[PDB]
Amino acid sequence: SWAQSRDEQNLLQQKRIWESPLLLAAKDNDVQALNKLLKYEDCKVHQRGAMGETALHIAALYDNLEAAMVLMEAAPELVFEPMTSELYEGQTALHIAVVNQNMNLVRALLARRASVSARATGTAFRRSPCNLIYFGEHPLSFAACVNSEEIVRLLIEHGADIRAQDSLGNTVLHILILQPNKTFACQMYNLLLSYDRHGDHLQPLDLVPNHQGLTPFKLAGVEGNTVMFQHLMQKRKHTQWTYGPLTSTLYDLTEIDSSGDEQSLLELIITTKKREARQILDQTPVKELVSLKWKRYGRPYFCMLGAIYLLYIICFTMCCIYRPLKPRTNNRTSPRDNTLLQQKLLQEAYMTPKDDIRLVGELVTVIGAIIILLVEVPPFHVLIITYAFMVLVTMVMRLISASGEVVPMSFALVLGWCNVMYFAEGFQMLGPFTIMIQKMIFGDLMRFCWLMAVVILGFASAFYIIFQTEDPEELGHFYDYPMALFSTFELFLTIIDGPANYNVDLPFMYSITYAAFAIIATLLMLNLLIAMMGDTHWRVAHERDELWRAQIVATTVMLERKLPRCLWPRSGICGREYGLGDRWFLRVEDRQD
Amino acid sequence: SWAQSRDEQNLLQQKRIWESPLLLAAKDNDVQALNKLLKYEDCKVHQRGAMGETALHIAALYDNLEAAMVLMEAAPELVFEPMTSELYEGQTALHIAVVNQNMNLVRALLARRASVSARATGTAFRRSPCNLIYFGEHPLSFAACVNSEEIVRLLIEHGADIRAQDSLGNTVLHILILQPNKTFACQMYNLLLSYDRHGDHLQPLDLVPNHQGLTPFKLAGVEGNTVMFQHLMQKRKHTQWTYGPLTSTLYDLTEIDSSGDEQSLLELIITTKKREARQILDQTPVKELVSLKWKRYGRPYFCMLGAIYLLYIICFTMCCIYRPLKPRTNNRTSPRDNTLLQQKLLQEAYMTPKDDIRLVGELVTVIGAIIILLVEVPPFHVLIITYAFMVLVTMVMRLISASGEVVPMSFALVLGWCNVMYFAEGFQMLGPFTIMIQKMIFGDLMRFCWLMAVVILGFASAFYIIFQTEDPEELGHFYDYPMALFSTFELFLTIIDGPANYNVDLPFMYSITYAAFAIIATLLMLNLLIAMMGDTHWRVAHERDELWRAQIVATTVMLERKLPRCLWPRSGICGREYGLGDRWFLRVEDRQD
Repeated sequence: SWAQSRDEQNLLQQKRIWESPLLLAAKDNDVQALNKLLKYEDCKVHQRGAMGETALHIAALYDNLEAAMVLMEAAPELVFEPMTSELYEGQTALHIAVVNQNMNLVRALLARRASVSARATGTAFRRSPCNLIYFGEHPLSFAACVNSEEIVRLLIEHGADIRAQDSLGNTVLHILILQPNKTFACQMYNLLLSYDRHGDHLQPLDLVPNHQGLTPFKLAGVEGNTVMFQHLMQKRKHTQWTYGPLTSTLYDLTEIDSSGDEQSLLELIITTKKREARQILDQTPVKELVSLKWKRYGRPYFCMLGAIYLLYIICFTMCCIYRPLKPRTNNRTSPRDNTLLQQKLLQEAYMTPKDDIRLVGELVTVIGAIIILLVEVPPFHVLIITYAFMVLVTMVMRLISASGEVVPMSFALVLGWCNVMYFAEGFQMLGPFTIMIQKMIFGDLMRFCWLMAVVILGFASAFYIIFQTEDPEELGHFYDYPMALFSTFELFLTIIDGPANYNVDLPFMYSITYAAFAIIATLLMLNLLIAMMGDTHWRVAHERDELWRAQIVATTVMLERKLPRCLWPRSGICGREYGLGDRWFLRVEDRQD
Repeated sequence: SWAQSRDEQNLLQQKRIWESPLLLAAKDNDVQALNKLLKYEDCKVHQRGAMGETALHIAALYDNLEAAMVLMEAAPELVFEPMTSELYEGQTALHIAVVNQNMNLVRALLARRASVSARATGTAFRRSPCNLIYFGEHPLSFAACVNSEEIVRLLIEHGADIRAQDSLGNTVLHILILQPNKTFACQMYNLLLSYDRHGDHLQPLDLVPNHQGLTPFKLAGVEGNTVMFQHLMQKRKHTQWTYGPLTSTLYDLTEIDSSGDEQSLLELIITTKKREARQILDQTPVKELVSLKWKRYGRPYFCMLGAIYLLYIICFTMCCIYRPLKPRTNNRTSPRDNTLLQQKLLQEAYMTPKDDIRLVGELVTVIGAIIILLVEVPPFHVLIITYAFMVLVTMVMRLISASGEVVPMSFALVLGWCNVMYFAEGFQMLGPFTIMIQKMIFGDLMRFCWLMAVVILGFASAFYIIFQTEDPEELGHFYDYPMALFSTFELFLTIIDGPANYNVDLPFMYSITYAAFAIIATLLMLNLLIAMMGDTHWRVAHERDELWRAQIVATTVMLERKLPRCLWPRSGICGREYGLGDRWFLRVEDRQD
């Protein structure tokens, strides 16, 4: 109940105005009532509200100009006076006059030498999903986001600095990208760059990092602000000749390359949670990059890496289906014909020099498993690891030479083979599988496997009741409750033949109960076809080539985290030879159409 | 044949006008013919039509002004004269002049001191699906629904009361909500509140109940009048400060809370039959309420209640799969190898102190069943009950210690387990199942299970004919007609393997007949996939979050019917401390966008 403490405090504000004569006459524009109340008697100007209001704030907050100008004579010092605590901290009355788009009071308050450097450090202004707005701190930034142009430039004409930062370190630029309305505040980004006249030696305000090291350009990438992203690109491209319908531009490629350890852009696109930042890749200087990082140097270094994994698993199965295997010379089948097994898995046999090949082939798998883990000492990284983690269990299980060694070899074989499906979409254009399964291995399957697990726990338990009476030498589906669940599971997916004997009479609860399992099984498994008809299929032809863009990048990003240079030159033409400088470019031709 | 008695009587009206000289000359505007017919001879003015017409009504009804003004001299008293019986009762001629939007006769009739308090109590004006209109009774209300403004205020200027009621007790306000055209009559609700000048001590006309206790506000909720519902909300919200793009309103929450035993709104939304009243929940002061009734105090009191049911059924299965069970020491298998069973279910054994745990565990189930029924001494309430009703059969079956005790234990196990699917959509967001099954367990399944039952009753009966000849020791699918239906039922849903022997020759009608069952089974079960492709799927992505709004309310409504206070405070901020009064509010911030 955190949010209730806000709302109880906000009605408490409305209680204080409603009962005090100074604040209530300030609420309405009763100038004549504010005459007799103020100049005649002694009223303290320090009347603090429920959240530390002043009389001057309430005249500003309920957009009351004529009351506030009368309050100027009585209050020479409440213009400087901040607001008190825990939601509004340091919010001076200059801010409130700005937020209501104008009052012509900013002209009046700055005539009263108002401070333009006060920081509203309250909780209600910090970035959070609890507040419905994020305007930053400094009163220049409040005039920025409301899209009031002349109110901005009036503040510059009284000494408002353009480079102050909030607690998160954001500039006045960074707040303009984070606005909920994009193009209506896009013109401010051009306007505030025109006041960059005092060129500082550090950076000319367009390269300022926050406390997590983000330029205003890269923040437009991460927060999915597409319309602003195209506009910030415009100052970096450098156009060469125009030739009829041809145009040979030259994009900059400095803050978007994987050059330094700033992780500059392409890593920061995929690592976010926000899904609409994958829309950024449709823009033209990025789309040309990731394709040319793929067709050249990207794809054949992957497919060569893919075949070695395929020869890895083949070399594992060969040293898997050949397993030591004496005939069972030890203890005979002591339970009555219900304990059949005949191999018992040899102890320390390595003779018969066919096993010399296996002992080589055993090491080829195990060494590659350590090679997997040494890459991962600091959706598919989970089962790259748990493949090789199970293989280390095997060599531990074999060198201690214990008994239950199949349960490593099982999980080291399924997780090994399904892992090669990750290399499928790398091999060819295939309309990406192995991720489209991961869109619905979480979204609908984990919701539907509730619905199968409930019914299948009933009827399996119900069949064990009605075949509790029977001789299990006929209809051995149900000799015990541990297999009665597994037996019914083959019928709900319709695999096993459904129990019937036709020579021995089955009990009369079965025929009714089994029908009420049959008709449900051809409903819920039939209704499952609709949940992946509308939800998963929804409009995926629109997002197929984007899902086949985001997956290609994440392959390229992971491959440059895990591969040294001198065999991977970064894409684009180097500078410094053509006299353009240190920044490396690339060029794109197009037709005007 | 009730409706035919109306229509035969209405042509009988047209017969009477067509044959009488007074009425037929009244029908057309033949003033010159009405001169010689009336002033010269003696004509009775009491000529009653087939439904008791007067001459003055027919001049009004066939929109004939000039005839009616000539009729004023001959008829000083027919203005007061009502219409006779069974469809039109007391419908004075003032009403008919109003219904045709005007005649300038209302000015003429009220010059003849016409009564404005006569009640048209006929069958044709009472609310019913038989009549195509519902205008109420009093002639003010007829001027209301036709959207004739000055005709309304002319009636107030001659003494028309604003608070008379019909037989259902509806006001002149309540009829305006029930209109088929909504926004075209919405302005009348503002206009008639302006004539509330005589402020009565009882209620100021906006709080008047009908005979079933409905305010005009709650009737706009129940009858799905969405556009009117937003407009009646406007006088109850109480706006606090505005702050740039922020707006902190404060909705009233008195007639929509579950406060009194008026069942005020949220119970009355879900209990109706009318489906378009679930559209009301999309409006903003209700949508904020039901979410905050859910996330706070609603969901974790449900999930805690959900796990105790899950531990209930687990504690039932444990005292179910352990059942008394002697070996069959009584009478041997007297039929020849067709009567196999070996347990016979012990009589009065409660020794072997493992059964002390079961005898505790038996009571834990049975006491909870009485707890279920004690809640229900005054779609899922049906099988909350019939679960526990079967469990009481078990303890009756065990204490009398009869034989057939499995058929209680079966139905007490399936109905117990599938019941927990009702707790599924309470547990997480899951795109509601267990109700989407109930949209098509009635709508299409009960229509399609006709089509399977007809074919499956043919071929099952047909196979028993062609295997009447055969030795049932091979192909024991069909040894008798009671199992021949059940055997074919496993093939039409394709579960059992389909009968074949390959060593004994099967009769030559089978191979043809069985194919004509196979190809139909892969058609009707295939065509069933289309009936739940278009009908059930239809546009459910639009109505998913509404079906996941109506189901959440019905959980919240049921939970407050069945849980005492001192652990459930009702939502919203209390009044009376902030000086707002007794009405409890809640506040909502939003952005203007």
